Amino acid sequence: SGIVKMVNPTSKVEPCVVSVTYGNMTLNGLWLDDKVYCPRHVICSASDMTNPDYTNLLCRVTSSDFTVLFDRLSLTVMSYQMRGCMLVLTVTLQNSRTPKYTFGVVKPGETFTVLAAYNGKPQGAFHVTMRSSYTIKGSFLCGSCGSVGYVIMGDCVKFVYMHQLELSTGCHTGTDFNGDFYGPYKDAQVVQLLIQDYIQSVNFVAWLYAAILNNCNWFVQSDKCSVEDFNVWALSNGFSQVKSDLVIDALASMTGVSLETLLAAIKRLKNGFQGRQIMGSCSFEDELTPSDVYQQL
Amino acid sequence: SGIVKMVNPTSKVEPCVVSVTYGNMTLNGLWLDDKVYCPRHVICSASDMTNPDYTNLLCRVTSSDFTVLFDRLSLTVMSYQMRGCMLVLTVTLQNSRTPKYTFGVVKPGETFTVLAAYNGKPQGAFHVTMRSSYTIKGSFLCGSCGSVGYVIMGDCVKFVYMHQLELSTGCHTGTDFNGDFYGPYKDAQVVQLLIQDYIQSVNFVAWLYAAILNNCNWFVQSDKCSVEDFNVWALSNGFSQVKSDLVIDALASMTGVSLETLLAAIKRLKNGFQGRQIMGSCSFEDELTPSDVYQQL
Ligand SMILES: *C(=N)[C@H]1CN(c2ccc(C(F)(F)F)nc2)C(=O)N1c1cncc2ccccc12
Ligand SMILES: *C(=N)[C@H]1CN(c2ccc(C(F)(F)F)nc2)C(=O)N1c1cncc2ccccc12
Repeated sequence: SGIVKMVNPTSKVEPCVVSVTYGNMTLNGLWLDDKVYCPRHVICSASDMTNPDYTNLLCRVTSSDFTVLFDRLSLTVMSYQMRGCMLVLTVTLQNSRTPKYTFGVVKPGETFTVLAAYNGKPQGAFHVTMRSSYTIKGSFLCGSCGSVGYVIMGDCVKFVYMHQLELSTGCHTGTDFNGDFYGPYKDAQVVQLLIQDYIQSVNFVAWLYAAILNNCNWFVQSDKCSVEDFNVWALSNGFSQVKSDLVIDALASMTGVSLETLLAAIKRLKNGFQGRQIMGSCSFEDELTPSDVYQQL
Repeated sequence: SGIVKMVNPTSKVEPCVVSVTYGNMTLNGLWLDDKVYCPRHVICSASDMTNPDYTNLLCRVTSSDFTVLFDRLSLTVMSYQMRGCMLVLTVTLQNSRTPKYTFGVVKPGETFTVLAAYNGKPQGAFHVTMRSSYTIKGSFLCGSCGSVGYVIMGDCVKFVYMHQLELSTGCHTGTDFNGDFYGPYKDAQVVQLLIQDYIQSVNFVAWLYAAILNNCNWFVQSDKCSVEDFNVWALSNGFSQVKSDLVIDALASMTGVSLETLLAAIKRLKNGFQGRQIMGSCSFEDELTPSDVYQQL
């Protein structure tokens, strides 16, 4: 028993972290097969930052200007391409330790592991949840750009995130491996306000199902609220729309508690917990998906 | 900016996880050099559990009864010894991937990474804080015993924990690598109540220092409380004793805020936050050490 925010082990991703250097700027990259992915803002001088013309910048750049470094092993660039807001660098050496990988995209509420790295050296890992603001609440410093976010599907690493920007204090965003930014965010030094965020409803239902299986069920009552009626209320109460997951149905069977019983509980809890905790908390814990709690039950 | 509970990367510890099997019971072990460490309760039958006589049990056990399995590679036992509540099994094969390791012990408030494993296969990792109850709030299921907790010191893995028991819902404990249990806990199927826990004061001071550097300082006032006077108050208010750390002094210089200013704030916050959050929370966040927050600043 017990519920925590868990990360995937990091041994499949650690051998792919490289250092990428251009002029007086060093950030991180991902070395997969004969290619190195990294944020394109590595070619930005502190003068060309407010509205950078990346096509003009890539004219005065050659493969030789790029210094890719796996640990202390120098890698040689053959060519480079701009795929959205991401640079793809073809190297001469194949990454022998390339895992079985796929390039995916997370939706709000979904979770992944970030392998934080500085100077191509992994420092540690942390669990994040993509918010409805298309940002993550991470912990990143000066040289953290290019750190990747991933999810292990069986024996496959689904790479879903590349660290690019800090929009505000503790508010982070980046691109998918197609070079596309999550949300409307851009790689420019301008004021970037956040997209509207909500409490991730199905993730809070997951916390309640896990609480029931962790000997905590005070919130379960006679009351019942249909998915359709809860969705109408959620629009004006800071909650996201609920879509019944296959894992939600599995959790409902294990507890004998219908999803509709839990949606009614959420509405009551909106006006207060009244000093009662649910697994050590009086908050809307919405950072774990139904399948994140299922794996711990 | 941003503060999260981070784990150490897991690539140095993953190659040491083995499966340990005795009869109809399978748990996890740590394979370091030519030795395999695992909980001694692997030799307990469901009849001899309330008050097990382990010396009597080890008479009817031979090296051949032990089945150590790294992935699908079978390891052969030469001999076995009981070191406290831990079994040490000498194998014929050296672990070629043994990291630079040391055996240590955590004190309450200190943090480490747990690499959760089932059947000798690592499932994931999570950050824990040793509580004053000499337990951790982990997430473990049926076959999780033998999962290790560790801390990376430079290039060295300090192994500090071996999962042994679930005392209560979401309340976990185990031994150090000398086979000694944290707290007064025993490996017997009896009711085991928890040692008194407290709010880890220096860890909450660490959260406040990090909050100041994360543009949140509403709690800083004119008020000042000495270490000595705060320690007297803490005795009857659920807070642990404060010892000024070298990292606390470093954090005090970076902010210009003395430790004594923060101890006074803690006393005011004891009677309420009044709807004001400190980095998204209205609780005594005491799970990160001063040096855990220092690494993220
Ligand atoms: C990542 N290493 C740095 C650099 N960076 C950045 C963003 C935008 C631009 C440009 F040119 F406008 F497109 N250039 C550089 C950025 O935001 N960084 C970053 C990322 N995460 C966290 C932090 C914390 C502190 C300072 C910089 C951070
Ligand atoms: C760990 N794999 C299991 C087994 N276990 C256990 C504790 C004590 C004893 C004995 F004989 F009294 F000494 N035998 C077996 C135990 O507590 N386990 C455990 C550990 N963590 C979590 C869980 C969750 C569910 C069930 C068992 C758990």
